[PDB]
Amino acid sequence: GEIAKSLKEIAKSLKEIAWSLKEIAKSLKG
Amino acid sequence: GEIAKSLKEIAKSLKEIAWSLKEIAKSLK
Amino acid sequence: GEIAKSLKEIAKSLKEIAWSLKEIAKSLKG
Amino acid sequence: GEIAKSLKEIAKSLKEIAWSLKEIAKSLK
Amino acid sequence: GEIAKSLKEIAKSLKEIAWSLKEIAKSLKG
Amino acid sequence: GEIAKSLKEIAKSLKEIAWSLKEIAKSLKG
Ligand SMILES: CC(C)=CCC/C(C)=C/CC/C(C)=C/CO
Repeated sequence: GEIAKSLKEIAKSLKEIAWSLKEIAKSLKG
Repeated sequence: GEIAKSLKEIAKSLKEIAWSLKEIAKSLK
Repeated sequence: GEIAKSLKEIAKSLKEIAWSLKEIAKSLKG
Repeated sequence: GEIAKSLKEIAKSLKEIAWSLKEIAKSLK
Repeated sequence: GEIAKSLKEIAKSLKEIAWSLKEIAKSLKG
Repeated sequence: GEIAKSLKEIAKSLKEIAWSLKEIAKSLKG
């Protein structure tokens, strides 16, 4: 349903955010 | 419903946040 | 209910966070 | 219930995160 | 339940995230 | 169900995010 759909959206965005933050963390080493 | 509306609202900001962090990740390379 | 109330709070905070990250992204371009 | 309790904690933490990100934005100006 | 269990994990993670961002904010002052 | 699955994904992502932010905080000290 709508809630599930949004949660999948939220889950996809958090995966992207995690990836970007991993990238940032790697850059600041360095 | 309200939860659903809030969840759509929640999903949009996280897209903005994801984009900004992509930009930030790009600047820092 | 409490859950809805909390979700509206959560939504508001995420808007503040998104805004701050836009600012941060801008500063780091220079 | 437990879900409601957790969401309140989540809201509280997001307020803290928001405050910190404002401080971070100020520093980078 | 499974949902409640996940929310506690999420709540725990957000506390850690808040803590880390506070440390980051402090470091960026000087 | 799907909601629980998404929340597990969300919980997993926030753990990653928390971890990356610790790395970033450590780096800014340093
Ligand atoms: C509202 C529920 C079910 C999950 C929301 C999780 C969430 C709002 C995480 C935000 C993490 C964040 C924006 C970090 C920014 O550095």
